[PDB]
Amino acid sequence: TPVNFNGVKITAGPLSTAWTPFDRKIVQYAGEIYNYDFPEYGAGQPGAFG
Amino acid sequence: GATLKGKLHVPFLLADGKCTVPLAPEPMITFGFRSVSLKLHPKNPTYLI
Repeated sequence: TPVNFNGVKITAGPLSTAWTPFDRKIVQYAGEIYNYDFPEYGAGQPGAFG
Repeated sequence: GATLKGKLHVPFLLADGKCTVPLAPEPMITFGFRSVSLKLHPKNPTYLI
């Protein structure tokens, strides 16, 4: 995706590092994010998240 | 002088009976070779013996 102003084209190429703080699966609560390996749907166990 | 004039009984003594006591939510048990791993979720401070 480019951008064009007043003749000049600017293109932000891919980042040199694809790191992301969020793991594969996360939890949102009270406006805050959590790296939590929650059980998939239907596999939740008693006494824990899900 | 001598003042002991009689005896009089004390009521509401300890007596035997049945009292309702709670049951903690059953353990979740998993098995392994010569091993038993039980997960416990107390509702109140509960003894494991």
